[PDB]
Amino acid sequence: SMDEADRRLLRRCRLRLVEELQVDQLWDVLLSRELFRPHMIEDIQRAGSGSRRDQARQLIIDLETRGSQALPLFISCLEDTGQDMLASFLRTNRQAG
Amino acid sequence: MDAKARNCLLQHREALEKDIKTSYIMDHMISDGFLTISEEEKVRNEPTQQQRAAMLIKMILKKDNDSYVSFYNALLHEGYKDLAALLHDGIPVVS
Repeated sequence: SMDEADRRLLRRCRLRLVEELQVDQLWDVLLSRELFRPHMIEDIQRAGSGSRRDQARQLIIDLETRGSQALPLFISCLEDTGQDMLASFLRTNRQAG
Repeated sequence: MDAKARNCLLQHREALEKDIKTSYIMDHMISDGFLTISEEEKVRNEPTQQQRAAMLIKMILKKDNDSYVSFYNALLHEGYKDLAALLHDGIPVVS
């Protein structure tokens, strides 16, 4: 479902993402937009030590399994969370086509 | 990878396994494109960090020269200075 370009993009951007992602206020948006299902959301929040980074890392890995609209849907959640620079970077990259 | 590279890894793989934490290093190697998600989960799935380190190293050993430098840069970038020092012998390019 999720194409290689988006999967590759999430891989090459691994560090920027796990360094910058703010997940605290994302939970409800990921649920509200149906990007992830309620059980996966809790799996992500409980990832590793449950640290912001571990949660952020598990989130972006699981993202590969959410279909073709996983990335643009993810970008929408980032924006409604106010994470504009991160959303901007991702958009510019996918739009660079 | 190079003989000296592969051997430098083997020569210090024990000291490495006894100290390194894989998650941050895999973030780097994933970004560099020298580690896959599946490979990453196999390593993460290991019961103890010594086995995770062991699995990572096990994987890197069958990889190209660039992966040796990716792992070396990651170690430095992550504070494993002394262990990166020990691996300097094996090929280190970049930093």
